[PDB]
Amino acid sequence: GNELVRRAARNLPWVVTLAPEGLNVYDIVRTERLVMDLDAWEVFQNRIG
Amino acid sequence: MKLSDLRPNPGANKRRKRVGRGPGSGHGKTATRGHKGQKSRSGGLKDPRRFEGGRSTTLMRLPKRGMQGQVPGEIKRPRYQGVNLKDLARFEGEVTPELLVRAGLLKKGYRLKILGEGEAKPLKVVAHAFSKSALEKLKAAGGEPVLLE
Amino acid sequence: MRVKMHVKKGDTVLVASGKYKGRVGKVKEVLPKKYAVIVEGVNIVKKAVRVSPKYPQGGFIEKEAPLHASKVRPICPACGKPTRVRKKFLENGKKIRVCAKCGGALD
Amino acid sequence: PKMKTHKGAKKRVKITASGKVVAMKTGKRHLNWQKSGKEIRQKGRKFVLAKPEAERIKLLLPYE
RNA sequence: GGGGGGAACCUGGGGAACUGAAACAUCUCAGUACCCAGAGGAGAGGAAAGAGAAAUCGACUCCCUGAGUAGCGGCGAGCGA
RNA sequence: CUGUUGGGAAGCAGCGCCAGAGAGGGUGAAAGCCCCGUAGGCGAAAGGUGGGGGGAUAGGUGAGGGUACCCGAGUACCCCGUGGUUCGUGGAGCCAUGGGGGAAUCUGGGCGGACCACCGCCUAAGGCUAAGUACUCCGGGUGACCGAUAGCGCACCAGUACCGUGAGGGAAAGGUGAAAAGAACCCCGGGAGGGGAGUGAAAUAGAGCCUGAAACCGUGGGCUUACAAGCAGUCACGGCCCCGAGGGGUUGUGGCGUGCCUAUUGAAGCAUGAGCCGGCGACUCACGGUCGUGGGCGAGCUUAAGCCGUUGAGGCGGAGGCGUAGGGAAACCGAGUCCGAACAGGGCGCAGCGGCCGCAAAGUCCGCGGCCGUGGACCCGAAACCGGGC
RNA sequence: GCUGGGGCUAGGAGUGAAAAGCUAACCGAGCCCGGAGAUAGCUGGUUCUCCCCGAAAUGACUUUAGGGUCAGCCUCAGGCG
RNA sequence: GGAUGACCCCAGGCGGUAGGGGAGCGUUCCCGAUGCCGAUGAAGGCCGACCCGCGAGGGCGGCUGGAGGUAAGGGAAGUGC
RNA sequence: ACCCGGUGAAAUUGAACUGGCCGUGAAGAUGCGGCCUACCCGUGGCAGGACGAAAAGACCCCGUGGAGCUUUACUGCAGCC
Ligand SMILES: [Mg+2]
Ligand SMILES: [Mg+2]
Ligand SMILES: [Mg+2]
Ligand SMILES: [Mg+2]
Ligand SMILES: [Mg+2]
Ligand SMILES: [Mg+2]
Ligand SMILES: [Mg+2]
Ligand SMILES: [Mg+2]
Ligand SMILES: [Mg+2]
Ligand SMILES: [Mg+2]
Ligand SMILES: [Mg+2]
Ligand SMILES: [Mg+2]
Ligand SMILES: [Mg+2]
Ligand SMILES: [Mg+2]
Ligand SMILES: [Mg+2]
Ligand SMILES: [Mg+2]
Ligand SMILES: [Mg+2]
Ligand SMILES: [Mg+2]
Ligand SMILES: [Mg+2]
Ligand SMILES: [Mg+2]
Ligand SMILES: [Mg+2]
Ligand SMILES: [Mg+2]
Ligand SMILES: [Mg+2]
Ligand SMILES: [Mg+2]
Ligand SMILES: [Mg+2]
Ligand SMILES: [Mg+2]
Ligand SMILES: [Mg+2]
Ligand SMILES: [Mg+2]
Ligand SMILES: [Mg+2]
Ligand SMILES: [Mg+2]
Ligand SMILES: [Mg+2]
Ligand SMILES: [Mg+2]
Ligand SMILES: [Mg+2]
Ligand SMILES: [Mg+2]
Ligand SMILES: [Mg+2]
Ligand SMILES: [Mg+2]
Ligand SMILES: [Mg+2]
Ligand SMILES: [Mg+2]
Ligand SMILES: [Mg+2]
Ligand SMILES: [Mg+2]
Ligand SMILES: [Mg+2]
Ligand SMILES: [Mg+2]
Ligand SMILES: [Mg+2]
Ligand SMILES: [Mg+2]
Ligand SMILES: [Mg+2]
Ligand SMILES: [Mg+2]
Ligand SMILES: [Mg+2]
Ligand SMILES: [Mg+2]
Ligand SMILES: [Mg+2]
Ligand SMILES: [Mg+2]
Ligand SMILES: [Mg+2]
Ligand SMILES: [Mg+2]
Ligand SMILES: [Mg+2]
Ligand SMILES: [Mg+2]
Ligand SMILES: [Mg+2]
Ligand SMILES: [Mg+2]
Ligand SMILES: [Mg+2]
Ligand SMILES: [Mg+2]
Ligand SMILES: [Mg+2]
Ligand SMILES: [Mg+2]
Ligand SMILES: [Mg+2]
Ligand SMILES: [Mg+2]
Ligand SMILES: [Mg+2]
Ligand SMILES: [Mg+2]
Ligand SMILES: [Mg+2]
Ligand SMILES: [Mg+2]
Ligand SMILES: [Mg+2]
Ligand SMILES: [Mg+2]
Ligand SMILES: [Mg+2]
Ligand SMILES: [Mg+2]
Ligand SMILES: [Mg+2]
Ligand SMILES: [Mg+2]
Ligand SMILES: [Mg+2]
Ligand SMILES: [Mg+2]
Ligand SMILES: [Mg+2]
Ligand SMILES: [Mg+2]
Ligand SMILES: [Mg+2]
Ligand SMILES: [Mg+2]
Ligand SMILES: [Mg+2]
Ligand SMILES: [Mg+2]
Ligand SMILES: [Mg+2]
Ligand SMILES: [Mg+2]
Ligand SMILES: [Mg+2]
Ligand SMILES: [Mg+2]
Ligand SMILES: [Mg+2]
Ligand SMILES: [Mg+2]
Ligand SMILES: [Mg+2]
Ligand SMILES: [Mg+2]
Ligand SMILES: [Mg+2]
Ligand SMILES: [Mg+2]
Ligand SMILES: [Mg+2]
Ligand SMILES: [Mg+2]
Ligand SMILES: [Mg+2]
Ligand SMILES: [Mg+2]
Ligand SMILES: [Mg+2]
Ligand SMILES: [Mg+2]
Ligand SMILES: [Mg+2]
Ligand SMILES: [Mg+2]
Ligand SMILES: [Mg+2]
Ligand SMILES: [Mg+2]
Ligand SMILES: [Mg+2]
Ligand SMILES: [Mg+2]
Ligand SMILES: [Mg+2]
Ligand SMILES: [Mg+2]
Ligand SMILES: [Mg+2]
Ligand SMILES: [Mg+2]
Ligand SMILES: [Mg+2]
Ligand SMILES: [Mg+2]
Ligand SMILES: [Mg+2]
Ligand SMILES: [Mg+2]
Ligand SMILES: [Mg+2]
Ligand SMILES: [Mg+2]
Ligand SMILES: [Mg+2]
Ligand SMILES: [Mg+2]
Ligand SMILES: [Mg+2]
Ligand SMILES: [Mg+2]
Ligand SMILES: [Mg+2]
Ligand SMILES: [Mg+2]
Ligand SMILES: [Mg+2]
Ligand SMILES: [Mg+2]
Ligand SMILES: [Mg+2]
Ligand SMILES: [Mg+2]
Ligand SMILES: [Mg+2]
Ligand SMILES: [Mg+2]
Ligand SMILES: [Mg+2]
Ligand SMILES: [Mg+2]
Ligand SMILES: [Mg+2]
Ligand SMILES: [Mg+2]
Ligand SMILES: [Mg+2]
Ligand SMILES: [Mg+2]
Ligand SMILES: [Mg+2]
Ligand SMILES: [Mg+2]
Ligand SMILES: [Mg+2]
Ligand SMILES: [Mg+2]
Ligand SMILES: [Mg+2]
Ligand SMILES: [Mg+2]
Ligand SMILES: [Mg+2]
Ligand SMILES: [Mg+2]
Ligand SMILES: [Mg+2]
Ligand SMILES: [Mg+2]
Ligand SMILES: [Mg+2]
Ligand SMILES: [Mg+2]
Ligand SMILES: [Mg+2]
Ligand SMILES: [Mg+2]
Ligand SMILES: [Mg+2]
Ligand SMILES: [Mg+2]
Ligand SMILES: [Mg+2]
Ligand SMILES: [Mg+2]
Ligand SMILES: [Mg+2]
Ligand SMILES: [Mg+2]
Ligand SMILES: [Mg+2]
Ligand SMILES: [Mg+2]
Ligand SMILES: [Mg+2]
Ligand SMILES: [Mg+2]
Ligand SMILES: [Mg+2]
Ligand SMILES: [Mg+2]
Ligand SMILES: [Mg+2]
Ligand SMILES: [Mg+2]
Ligand SMILES: [Mg+2]
Ligand SMILES: [Mg+2]
Ligand SMILES: [Mg+2]
Ligand SMILES: [Mg+2]
Ligand SMILES: [Mg+2]
Ligand SMILES: [Mg+2]
Ligand SMILES: [Mg+2]
Ligand SMILES: [Mg+2]
Ligand SMILES: [Mg+2]
Ligand SMILES: [Mg+2]
Ligand SMILES: [Mg+2]
Ligand SMILES: [Mg+2]
Ligand SMILES: [Mg+2]
Ligand SMILES: [Mg+2]
Ligand SMILES: [Mg+2]
Ligand SMILES: [Mg+2]
Ligand SMILES: [Mg+2]
Ligand SMILES: [Mg+2]
Ligand SMILES: [Mg+2]
Ligand SMILES: [Mg+2]
Ligand SMILES: [Mg+2]
Ligand SMILES: [Mg+2]
Ligand SMILES: [Mg+2]
Ligand SMILES: [Mg+2]
Ligand SMILES: [Mg+2]
Ligand SMILES: [Mg+2]
Ligand SMILES: [Mg+2]
Ligand SMILES: [Mg+2]
Ligand SMILES: [Mg+2]
Ligand SMILES: [Mg+2]
Ligand SMILES: [Mg+2]
Ligand SMILES: [Mg+2]
Ligand SMILES: [Mg+2]
Ligand SMILES: [Mg+2]
Ligand SMILES: [Mg+2]
Ligand SMILES: [Mg+2]
Ligand SMILES: [Mg+2]
Ligand SMILES: [Mg+2]
Ligand SMILES: [Mg+2]
Ligand SMILES: [Mg+2]
Ligand SMILES: [Mg+2]
Ligand SMILES: [Mg+2]
Ligand SMILES: [Mg+2]
Ligand SMILES: [Mg+2]
Ligand SMILES: [Mg+2]
Ligand SMILES: [Mg+2]
Ligand SMILES: [Mg+2]
Ligand SMILES: [Mg+2]
Ligand SMILES: [Mg+2]
Ligand SMILES: [Mg+2]
Ligand SMILES: [Mg+2]
Ligand SMILES: [Mg+2]
Ligand SMILES: [Mg+2]
Ligand SMILES: [Mg+2]
Ligand SMILES: [Mg+2]
Ligand SMILES: [Mg+2]
Ligand SMILES: [Mg+2]
Ligand SMILES: [Mg+2]
Ligand SMILES: [Mg+2]
Ligand SMILES: [Mg+2]
Ligand SMILES: [Mg+2]
Ligand SMILES: [Mg+2]
Ligand SMILES: [Mg+2]
Ligand SMILES: [Mg+2]
Ligand SMILES: [Mg+2]
Ligand SMILES: [Mg+2]
Ligand SMILES: [Mg+2]
Ligand SMILES: [Mg+2]
Ligand SMILES: [Mg+2]
Ligand SMILES: [Mg+2]
Ligand SMILES: [Mg+2]
Ligand SMILES: [Mg+2]
Ligand SMILES: [Mg+2]
Ligand SMILES: [Mg+2]
Ligand SMILES: [Mg+2]
Ligand SMILES: [Mg+2]
Ligand SMILES: [Mg+2]
Ligand SMILES: [Mg+2]
Ligand SMILES: [Mg+2]
Ligand SMILES: [Mg+2]
Ligand SMILES: [Mg+2]
Ligand SMILES: [Mg+2]
Ligand SMILES: [Mg+2]
Ligand SMILES: [Mg+2]
Ligand SMILES: [Mg+2]
Ligand SMILES: [Mg+2]
Ligand SMILES: [Mg+2]
Ligand SMILES: [Mg+2]
Ligand SMILES: [Mg+2]
Ligand SMILES: [Mg+2]
Ligand SMILES: [Mg+2]
Ligand SMILES: [Mg+2]
Ligand SMILES: [Mg+2]
Ligand SMILES: [Mg+2]
Ligand SMILES: [Mg+2]
Ligand SMILES: [Mg+2]
Ligand SMILES: [Mg+2]
Ligand SMILES: [Mg+2]
Ligand SMILES: [Mg+2]
Ligand SMILES: [Mg+2]
Ligand SMILES: [Mg+2]
Ligand SMILES: [Mg+2]
Ligand SMILES: [Mg+2]
Ligand SMILES: [Mg+2]
Ligand SMILES: [Mg+2]
Ligand SMILES: [Mg+2]
Ligand SMILES: [Mg+2]
Ligand SMILES: [Mg+2]
Ligand SMILES: [Mg+2]
Ligand SMILES: [Mg+2]
Ligand SMILES: [Mg+2]
Ligand SMILES: [Mg+2]
Ligand SMILES: [Mg+2]
Ligand SMILES: [Mg+2]
Ligand SMILES: [Mg+2]
Ligand SMILES: [Mg+2]
Ligand SMILES: [Mg+2]
Ligand SMILES: [Mg+2]
Ligand SMILES: [Mg+2]
Ligand SMILES: [Mg+2]
Ligand SMILES: [Mg+2]
Ligand SMILES: [Mg+2]
Ligand SMILES: [Mg+2]
Ligand SMILES: [Mg+2]
Ligand SMILES: [Mg+2]
Ligand SMILES: [Mg+2]
Ligand SMILES: [Mg+2]
Ligand SMILES: [Mg+2]
Ligand SMILES: [Mg+2]
Ligand SMILES: [Mg+2]
Ligand SMILES: [Mg+2]
Ligand SMILES: [Mg+2]
Ligand SMILES: [Mg+2]
Ligand SMILES: [Mg+2]
Ligand SMILES: [Mg+2]
Ligand SMILES: [Mg+2]
Ligand SMILES: [Mg+2]
Ligand SMILES: [Mg+2]
Ligand SMILES: [Mg+2]
Ligand SMILES: [Mg+2]
Ligand SMILES: [Mg+2]
Ligand SMILES: [Mg+2]
Ligand SMILES: [Mg+2]
Ligand SMILES: [Mg+2]
Ligand SMILES: [Mg+2]
Ligand SMILES: [Mg+2]
Ligand SMILES: [Mg+2]
Ligand SMILES: [Mg+2]
Ligand SMILES: [Mg+2]
Ligand SMILES: [Mg+2]
Ligand SMILES: [Mg+2]
Ligand SMILES: [Mg+2]
Ligand SMILES: [Mg+2]
Ligand SMILES: [Mg+2]
Ligand SMILES: [Mg+2]
Ligand SMILES: [Mg+2]
Ligand SMILES: [Mg+2]
Ligand SMILES: [Mg+2]
Ligand SMILES: [Mg+2]
Ligand SMILES: [Mg+2]
Ligand SMILES: [Mg+2]
Ligand SMILES: [Zn+2]
């Protein structure tokens, strides 16, 4: 959810940027690794419950 | 797991049957329609669920029966849906029409009537109606039927 | 509203690419409708001429052929280096072309 | 667009719990004076339509 | 102040037939196609002599649902709140 | 930035650098950093808009008490003839009104599906009223949209040429090259055209220009053919030619042998269609249904419109729908129910596998597939019917 | 009588010394555009490959008879054995 | 047989129109892809007596061509004359 | 008309390496069988055949196709009473 972090990484060819509210499986399966905020980890836990 | 590993299970996505695309396919030329006649035609054939070649149909030769209604239509009267005793066991304390509506057992806009299939619990049930058998069972397992309107 | 032209008649430019890469020369002319420039001494092609006034001998002449404007880069007259063009608003308010390397003006 | 319910069938026919089709017996609308009590009595009941005809009618009743 | 124009859209005044009913006339197609008048950036509608059964709601328009229900129908084909 | 191959670097190689910018397009081939851009920012003297913020103006406002003055007229209302509505004369109300008759001002009048009572709802015969809705001439953004027979009828000087008296009909036609460097001059020729020279990385890229298939035409070569009977091939063997215990091309002789498609009981058929080639050309989509199937959940399953978010992110939303109970025309009853006088008889109905944990399953949702219904519904084709014009 | 120029009458309508003649080179109902992709139980046509199975031209009814509905006969899936 | 297509063994079936079923080929487009092939030559074209495949087809090599193409695995259709 | 110079169409056309008899064949065969006959290619002519060309038979029947017309067919409407 930190937009400064998202602005800083989003132009790297090997990085896809999301806010946790946008977490979707296609972008998960698209990418080889999954890096998350604890604040986004929290949102993830809330949605799959 | 990678994007290239995503695949449906066998048989989940079947391929369509394509007609009129050559002799090898088993469906060429006539496209499985046979030869000539209605029904082989674009648009062919009257509704096979009814039509019978001009004779009086199986349906229309049977007689009418019952009140069909008349303008201005259906008469407004109270309606009943029945819920059996066995479907009350998930409940504790007191079952209501609103609570039974929430559970997915009773449909909105239906007065409640309790029926006798199943066994009675020590529940305080609030219903518009009770079958005789549903009363006796409830008034015997320590249940508290509450008729109302 | 206009064809953007990063190079002018007749500043000094490097031809950065093509057969004449590395050449330094004066912009003889700028062709906005073609997004081209002509650089003195670069892109010399042999044009055939009929006997006539101006060429009573016939034969051929030499002609500078045009260059696509993106093959060309001004040489900054301050530091003498080829550079991209920046914009800068003067004290009066006018904008001028300056050097991305040092900062000198290119006119 | 969505199928329309055939009202002729809806007024003649009932689909039972297991999906049979039931109709009133035919033949006592009139001309009854010289039919036996057995014939009047037996035609007074419903019956189960033959299977092919039953499936045709059921398709005309998509929202029962 | 009016006149005339404007791709579609809108309202009002008029308003078919092929077709479907495996013929055909009621019915259907359909108040559709089309003609005409007018309006405008929209138009119509609109502040209950309403709904309809809740001792209730609360202008009108528009979407979802109600619902292919209620009913209508040479109780046929179909039509349809 | 450099080196390198190359006509050309953006390729390949070395060493760097920017990124709130690695969307995209160009540049001589394939470029984040060369160009145009992109992210992120900035901008109107004048005209238009301004539904938002502010300010004005118009405008707006009590209680009992008595009085019974007023409360929309050829109207309500009734009858005749009709329209509208789901209502086709139906028990036919309601709303509208062409004809006739024709009130009252609240103690008045209309409605709740003939009618009457009761009980309630509402105030007719004057007008106006944003927003949410529709459309796409216009502008922009975006495509598991087209890519010159496609996509608009028109990528191009197209509603043109041309056709028609007229309404009206209505085409074909895109590409040299990186750059015109578009071939000076000489030669044959009236010219056209060609041969040289020249340009170019390439000139069967030379303008009748990218690629340049096929039918079709021609030139040259190999084999073959003038005693021979044929759906034109095939099987065999031999001869010649070609590439190097094999193969290719050719065919003299011998054996066998009734084109394709369509329609038919039956066709080589003297029955249909096709001159030949290239290109276009016919079972689809929406919504419902019905079976099957791949998964999710399971007495439950599932949302719709919208709302928020995003800018190829997804979530919210439970209204509603299907299922959980049936039988009966219905009142109604209910694991039953209906017919019946019945405790009769009958119709239609009612009842998981393994050790509380697990698997499975009613059902339901989505995906897929077969087929059905509605639509023009596999494509092409009438003779005709109707409307408005010419 | 023939003829120039200027005019009027047209689609279920004109005009016709009458042939259903003529109304812009086919008139027992003009043309154009539209409804419109009318409808056609008729005729044609329907495009890659391989593998397994494999019919029918009968019965009943049908304003039906060269068209249909059901049955018969083919095929596939699950079940029975 | 080995053990759930791991391949082998032996056995039997395998004419086919309407038609049912099954398995595949190829065309356009999307994900895969800020990737990968590509001027040491993309697509398309013209040959081939070679390789794989039952076949539809796929390879490979020579010539032309001169800037595009696009895998394993999946998705969608204006998909084969 | 024919010959030479100039210019140069057409309908049609599955492909053709396209003979006779007597048979056979979907019943009238250049194309099947058996025999007979026949070197290759044209030009001027004739019309017996190619069930020759042209035109999806007008006759005829069939279609629950169409249209014109008629009447004491049906049902309407104008008009008139
Ligand atoms: Mg990125
Ligand atoms: Mg990025
Ligand atoms: Mg990536
Ligand atoms: Mg991304
Ligand atoms: Mg992004
Ligand atoms: Mg982001
Ligand atoms: Mg994002
Ligand atoms: Mg991965
Ligand atoms: Mg599919
Ligand atoms: Mg299909
Ligand atoms: Mg299949
Ligand atoms: Mg095929
Ligand atoms: Mg084939
Ligand atoms: Mg078949
Ligand atoms: Mg077929
Ligand atoms: Mg065929
Ligand atoms: Mg057919
Ligand atoms: Mg079939
Ligand atoms: Mg099928
Ligand atoms: Mg058929
Ligand atoms: Mg079929
Ligand atoms: Mg057929
Ligand atoms: Mg047949
Ligand atoms: Mg048949
Ligand atoms: Mg056919
Ligand atoms: Mg038939
Ligand atoms: Mg037929
Ligand atoms: Mg058939
Ligand atoms: Mg059919
Ligand atoms: Mg059938
Ligand atoms: Mg139909
Ligand atoms: Mg039809
Ligand atoms: Mg009959
Ligand atoms: Mg009812
Ligand atoms: Mg600038
Ligand atoms: Mg240099
Ligand atoms: Mg120059
Ligand atoms: Mg810059
Ligand atoms: Mg200035
Ligand atoms: Mg200046
Ligand atoms: Mg200076
Ligand atoms: Mg409808
Ligand atoms: Mg009925
Ligand atoms: Mg009934
Ligand atoms: Mg009767
Ligand atoms: Mg009776
Ligand atoms: Mg009698
Ligand atoms: Mg008797
Ligand atoms: Mg008796
Ligand atoms: Mg009796
Ligand atoms: Mg009897
Ligand atoms: Mg009785
Ligand atoms: Mg069956
Ligand atoms: Mg159904
Ligand atoms: Mg059904
Ligand atoms: Mg329902
Ligand atoms: Mg006017
Ligand atoms: Mg106006
Ligand atoms: Mg309108
Ligand atoms: Mg109107
Ligand atoms: Mg209107
Ligand atoms: Mg009329
Ligand atoms: Mg009609
Ligand atoms: Mg009609
Ligand atoms: Mg229709
Ligand atoms: Mg009809
Ligand atoms: Mg019909
Ligand atoms: Mg008829
Ligand atoms: Mg009709
Ligand atoms: Mg009608
Ligand atoms: Mg219609
Ligand atoms: Mg109507
Ligand atoms: Mg319209
Ligand atoms: Mg608006
Ligand atoms: Mg408005
Ligand atoms: Mg008011
Ligand atoms: Mg309302
Ligand atoms: Mg109130
Ligand atoms: Mg009120
Ligand atoms: Mg309100
Ligand atoms: Mg409902
Ligand atoms: Mg009706
Ligand atoms: Mg109807
Ligand atoms: Mg109606
Ligand atoms: Mg209607
Ligand atoms: Mg309404
Ligand atoms: Mg070099
Ligand atoms: Mg370089
Ligand atoms: Mg490099
Ligand atoms: Mg970006
Ligand atoms: Mg883009
Ligand atoms: Mg780019
Ligand atoms: Mg690259
Ligand atoms: Mg690029
Ligand atoms: Mg690329
Ligand atoms: Mg770039
Ligand atoms: Mg880029
Ligand atoms: Mg911006
Ligand atoms: Mg900007
Ligand atoms: Mg701005
Ligand atoms: Mg304000
Ligand atoms: Mg107020
Ligand atoms: Mg006041
Ligand atoms: Mg007051
Ligand atoms: Mg008074
Ligand atoms: Mg009043
Ligand atoms: Mg008034
Ligand atoms: Mg009156
Ligand atoms: Mg009244
Ligand atoms: Mg009367
Ligand atoms: Mg009336
Ligand atoms: Mg109505
Ligand atoms: Mg009425
Ligand atoms: Mg009516
Ligand atoms: Mg009524
Ligand atoms: Mg009234
Ligand atoms: Mg009146
Ligand atoms: Mg009152
Ligand atoms: Mg009163
Ligand atoms: Mg009233
Ligand atoms: Mg009343
Ligand atoms: Mg009321
Ligand atoms: Mg009442
Ligand atoms: Mg009211
Ligand atoms: Mg009022
Ligand atoms: Mg208004
Ligand atoms: Mg509005
Ligand atoms: Mg636009
Ligand atoms: Mg645009
Ligand atoms: Mg394309
Ligand atoms: Mg073209
Ligand atoms: Mg075009
Ligand atoms: Mg082309
Ligand atoms: Mg195309
Ligand atoms: Mg255009
Ligand atoms: Mg346009
Ligand atoms: Mg065109
Ligand atoms: Mg032109
Ligand atoms: Mg003309
Ligand atoms: Mg003409
Ligand atoms: Mg003209
Ligand atoms: Mg025309
Ligand atoms: Mg064109
Ligand atoms: Mg070309
Ligand atoms: Mg070019
Ligand atoms: Mg180049
Ligand atoms: Mg000269
Ligand atoms: Mg000369
Ligand atoms: Mg000379
Ligand atoms: Mg000379
Ligand atoms: Mg001369
Ligand atoms: Mg010359
Ligand atoms: Mg020459
Ligand atoms: Mg020359
Ligand atoms: Mg050279
Ligand atoms: Mg040359
Ligand atoms: Mg070439
Ligand atoms: Mg070339
Ligand atoms: Mg090129
Ligand atoms: Mg060429
Ligand atoms: Mg050529
Ligand atoms: Mg050639
Ligand atoms: Mg050629
Ligand atoms: Mg030649
Ligand atoms: Mg030769
Ligand atoms: Mg030779
Ligand atoms: Mg001899
Ligand atoms: Mg010889
Ligand atoms: Mg011979
Ligand atoms: Mg010989
Ligand atoms: Mg052959
Ligand atoms: Mg032979
Ligand atoms: Mg031999
Ligand atoms: Mg040999
Ligand atoms: Mg040989
Ligand atoms: Mg010889
Ligand atoms: Mg032989
Ligand atoms: Mg033969
Ligand atoms: Mg064939
Ligand atoms: Mg035939
Ligand atoms: Mg025949
Ligand atoms: Mg047959
Ligand atoms: Mg013949
Ligand atoms: Mg023949
Ligand atoms: Mg014939
Ligand atoms: Mg033939
Ligand atoms: Mg025939
Ligand atoms: Mg044919
Ligand atoms: Mg032809
Ligand atoms: Mg031709
Ligand atoms: Mg040919
Ligand atoms: Mg062809
Ligand atoms: Mg289909
Ligand atoms: Mg479709
Ligand atoms: Mg689809
Ligand atoms: Mg569906
Ligand atoms: Mg469905
Ligand atoms: Mg389905
Ligand atoms: Mg399903
Ligand atoms: Mg689930
Ligand atoms: Mg489960
Ligand atoms: Mg019932
Ligand atoms: Mg009783
Ligand atoms: Mg009993
Ligand atoms: Mg019983
Ligand atoms: Mg029983
Ligand atoms: Mg399931
Ligand atoms: Mg079906
Ligand atoms: Mg349709
Ligand atoms: Mg149509
Ligand atoms: Mg059709
Ligand atoms: Mg269909
Ligand atoms: Mg008619
Ligand atoms: Mg008529
Ligand atoms: Mg007529
Ligand atoms: Mg007219
Ligand atoms: Mg006129
Ligand atoms: Mg005269
Ligand atoms: Mg005169
Ligand atoms: Mg005259
Ligand atoms: Mg005159
Ligand atoms: Mg006159
Ligand atoms: Mg006239
Ligand atoms: Mg007419
Ligand atoms: Mg007319
Ligand atoms: Mg006369
Ligand atoms: Mg004309
Ligand atoms: Mg004419
Ligand atoms: Mg004439
Ligand atoms: Mg005539
Ligand atoms: Mg007529
Ligand atoms: Mg007529
Ligand atoms: Mg006519
Ligand atoms: Mg005429
Ligand atoms: Mg005309
Ligand atoms: Mg029109
Ligand atoms: Mg129209
Ligand atoms: Mg229509
Ligand atoms: Mg048509
Ligand atoms: Mg018809
Ligand atoms: Mg027909
Ligand atoms: Mg045809
Ligand atoms: Mg065919
Ligand atoms: Mg099988
Ligand atoms: Mg078999
Ligand atoms: Mg028969
Ligand atoms: Mg049989
Ligand atoms: Mg039979
Ligand atoms: Mg018949
Ligand atoms: Mg007969
Ligand atoms: Mg008949
Ligand atoms: Mg047949
Ligand atoms: Mg027929
Ligand atoms: Mg059948
Ligand atoms: Mg059997
Ligand atoms: Mg079966
Ligand atoms: Mg089995
Ligand atoms: Mg068995
Ligand atoms: Mg074997
Ligand atoms: Mg066997
Ligand atoms: Mg075997
Ligand atoms: Mg077989
Ligand atoms: Mg099949
Ligand atoms: Mg695409
Ligand atoms: Mg990509
Ligand atoms: Mg590479
Ligand atoms: Mg290279
Ligand atoms: Mg391609
Ligand atoms: Mg190729
Ligand atoms: Mg094979
Ligand atoms: Mg190949
Ligand atoms: Mg090579
Ligand atoms: Mg190639
Ligand atoms: Mg390129
Ligand atoms: Mg691809
Ligand atoms: Mg793949
Ligand atoms: Mg197609
Ligand atoms: Mg396919
Ligand atoms: Mg094909
Ligand atoms: Mg001579
Ligand atoms: Mg001559
Ligand atoms: Mg000559
Ligand atoms: Mg000439
Ligand atoms: Mg010709
Ligand atoms: Mg041949
Ligand atoms: Mg031949
Ligand atoms: Mg011969
Ligand atoms: Mg011959
Ligand atoms: Mg001969
Ligand atoms: Mg015979
Ligand atoms: Mg013979
Ligand atoms: Mg012969
Ligand atoms: Mg032969
Ligand atoms: Mg033979
Ligand atoms: Mg023979
Ligand atoms: Mg012979
Ligand atoms: Mg012979
Ligand atoms: Mg002889
Ligand atoms: Mg001659
Ligand atoms: Mg001759
Ligand atoms: Mg001759
Ligand atoms: Mg002859
Ligand atoms: Mg003759
Ligand atoms: Mg002859
Ligand atoms: Mg013949
Ligand atoms: Mg003859
Ligand atoms: Mg013939
Ligand atoms: Mg012929
Ligand atoms: Mg003729
Ligand atoms: Mg025809
Ligand atoms: Mg015929
Ligand atoms: Mg004819
Ligand atoms: Mg006749
Ligand atoms: Mg006949
Ligand atoms: Mg006839
Ligand atoms: Mg009939
Ligand atoms: Mg018939
Ligand atoms: Mg008829
Ligand atoms: Mg008629
Ligand atoms: Zn500088």
